[PDB]
Amino acid sequence: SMTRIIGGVAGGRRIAVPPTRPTTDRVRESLFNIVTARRDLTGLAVLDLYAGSGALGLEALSRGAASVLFVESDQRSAAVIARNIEALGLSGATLRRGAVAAVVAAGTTSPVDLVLADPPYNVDSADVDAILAALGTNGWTREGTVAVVERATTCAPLTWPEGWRRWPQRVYGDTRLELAERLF
Ligand SMILES: Nc1ncnc2c1ncn2[C@@H]1O[C@H](C[C@@H](N)CC[C@H](N)C(=O)O)[C@@H](O)[C@H]1O
Repeated sequence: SMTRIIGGVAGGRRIAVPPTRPTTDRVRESLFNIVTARRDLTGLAVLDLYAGSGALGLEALSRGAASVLFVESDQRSAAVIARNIEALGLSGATLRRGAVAAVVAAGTTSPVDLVLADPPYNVDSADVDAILAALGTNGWTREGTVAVVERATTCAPLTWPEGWRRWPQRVYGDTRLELAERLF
């Protein structure tokens, strides 16, 4: 089931996927429909957590985001992300191989505008709760920053920390999508 970029300059162009448990195309089409309805991506900086194939970040990249930081701990997955960045031939992509919770913990001096996260099933939801909290204090978020998390309906829902305003939860087949934005 080889996936392809949905919208943007790279619309239609194919990207590769590792082995894994990746996002369905309707989930990706819908997430960007939701996000792009309420923000324009052009000039926006993006953080893609547990990037896997990079499909989500390559999508935002295609639709005009300025930069995407892909964070992914598996080396074969990081290689797949790099191949895909090359095949699409778009600028602004940076790749950071490492443990997502370690990277988020280490902080940053420049906030992003959209955080994309697809945590694998070995990650517990309460630990994802901790990453969302860290996004707020460790410099990753600014006022208006959107966060989106994809999980299996099997998984326990997220508990968002103060300072975030939840958007309406969505479900697609057996996948839950949670969205919020920073208030600051
Ligand atoms: N601490 C971790 N940090 C970064 N990546 C991880 C970590 N734990 C597991 N992963 C990887 O995160 C990815 C989770 C995937 N479901 C993401 C899929 C991706 N969004 C896609 O549809 O292509 C897998 O590639 C894991 O190897």
